Amino acid sequence: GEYPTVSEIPVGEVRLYQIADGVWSHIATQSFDGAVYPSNGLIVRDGDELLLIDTAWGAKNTAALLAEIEKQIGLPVTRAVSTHFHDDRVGGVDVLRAAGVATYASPSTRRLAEVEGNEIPTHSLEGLSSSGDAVRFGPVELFYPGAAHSTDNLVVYVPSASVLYGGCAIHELSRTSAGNVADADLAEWPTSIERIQQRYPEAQFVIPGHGLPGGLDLLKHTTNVVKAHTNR
Ligand SMILES: [Cl-]
Ligand SMILES: [Cl-]
Ligand SMILES: [Zn+2]
Ligand SMILES: [Zn+2]
Repeated sequence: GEYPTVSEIPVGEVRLYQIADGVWSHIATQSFDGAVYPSNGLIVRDGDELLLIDTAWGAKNTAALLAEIEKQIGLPVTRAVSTHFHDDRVGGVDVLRAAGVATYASPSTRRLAEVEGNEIPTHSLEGLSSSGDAVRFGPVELFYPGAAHSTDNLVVYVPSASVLYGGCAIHELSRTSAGNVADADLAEWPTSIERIQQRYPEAQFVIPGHGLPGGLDLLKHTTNVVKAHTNR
């Protein structure tokens, strides 16, 4: 199927895209600094339940995400993981919590969300504090590749489907800039990408934080973009 773009997704709405069996992305149109763009998260079937990766940025959008999941899939979301502390990825956690979803993040993410004044996932994910750390979490592996887009950023791999979701640590091909780098670690980002390459060389589908999916070429693209920004 054609991957949904901002022209299929009005502001405040959410669409799902089935990447593979029991794996979807969720896509929401967001507004920022004069522009609009499509933000991805992930949904992974976990027996007869669903694991959500990342909110849809804010209470209203995350409610709309839960509705679209019920419409298109119809299984209960029982757990959610936020991949870093920024408002776009934890904004909407209170809605998930109120709807009975167990919300998770690393202690690193929880700490930085609190400092920032953002919503804070309730449960803490142990075993991810050091670069290269990985932990199993139901139908996914969570991986802390090192600092990149942020110091806490996690990536998520679905072994059954060979899908890698990079959140904002991986850029789509149409991105030329490094994105919001206020909290990034530019010096460590290319090393962190190399850890991802080394761990998941078998990945077939790579989902960037924003925009169009691709393959492992997205990792090299991301390092190219990051180098360009470093050498500005
Ligand atoms: Cl730990
Ligand atoms: Cl588990
Ligand atoms: Zn961010
Ligand atoms: Zn490129």
